[PDB]
Amino acid sequence: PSHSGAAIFEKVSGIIAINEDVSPAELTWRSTDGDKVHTVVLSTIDKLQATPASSEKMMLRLIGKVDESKKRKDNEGNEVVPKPQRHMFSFNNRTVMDNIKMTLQQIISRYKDAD
Amino acid sequence: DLEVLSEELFEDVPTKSQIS
Repeated sequence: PSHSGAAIFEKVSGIIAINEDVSPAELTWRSTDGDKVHTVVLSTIDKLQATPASSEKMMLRLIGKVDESKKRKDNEGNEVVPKPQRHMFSFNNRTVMDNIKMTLQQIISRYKDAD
Repeated sequence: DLEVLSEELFEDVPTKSQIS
């Protein structure tokens, strides 16, 4: 249960199921209808974002390490600076997110704790 | 279901270590 919970990915409603049996762990949002799924590497996840407790809003997200270290042009003085990739998931229950947001973090802390 | 969310009140959860 703790390693699973449904969420919204890109306006679609699917299921977010965490895999703590890996290393680094992994998140997997699969559509409810089975149209598509998004996998997440809690390790690659630059950080974990989730709606605050004071906010009835039930949503969890995982940021991704970006390559902003470059931040340069192409030739016409333009601007590239690769944008960051974060996985946003909207939960329809603070209980799911509460059970999920804890899971991810429960593992994450192990990456630093193990760092 | 046209628009009833809020991506402005989002916060970051506590995570050990800070390599920001």
